[PDB]
Amino acid sequence: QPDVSAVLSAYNQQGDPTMYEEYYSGLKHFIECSLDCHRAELSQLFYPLFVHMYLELVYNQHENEAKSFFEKFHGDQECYYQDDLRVLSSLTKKEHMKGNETMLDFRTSKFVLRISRDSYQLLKRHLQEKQNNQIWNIVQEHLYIDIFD
Ligand SMILES: [Ca+2]
Repeated sequence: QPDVSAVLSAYNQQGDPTMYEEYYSGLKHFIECSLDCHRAELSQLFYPLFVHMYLELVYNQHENEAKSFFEKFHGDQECYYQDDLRVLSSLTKKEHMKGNETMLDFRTSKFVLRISRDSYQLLKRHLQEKQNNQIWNIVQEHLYIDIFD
């Protein structure tokens, strides 16, 4: 397991923080409008992407944006993540993350994700529609994700 500082290194490369809600809303609509088979697989992305993006906003001192992002998307996460989310919501400032062992519980790389190539194809295409979609960067650099036939 990585140390705290290694975990926090994951939240360095921020995107345009004013667009995070747009990116996540875009993904949500894309996933919800997919065929059942693709939607079932891709729905796995929701929680880890939400946690990473929120912490990215907080870590880069976009406190307003983080609060707003959390308020908009925490509600539709799986019911069994809502206890983890209450704890996540107490982390509102960069100060709260630094030197904090609880960050181990939210490390993006602990969420194992497996999807079909078909689903990946389609996801990749959606995420390349908008220029420098930050979710595409998180998928490339931080998600523990494998694709299969
Ligand atoms: Ca839980």
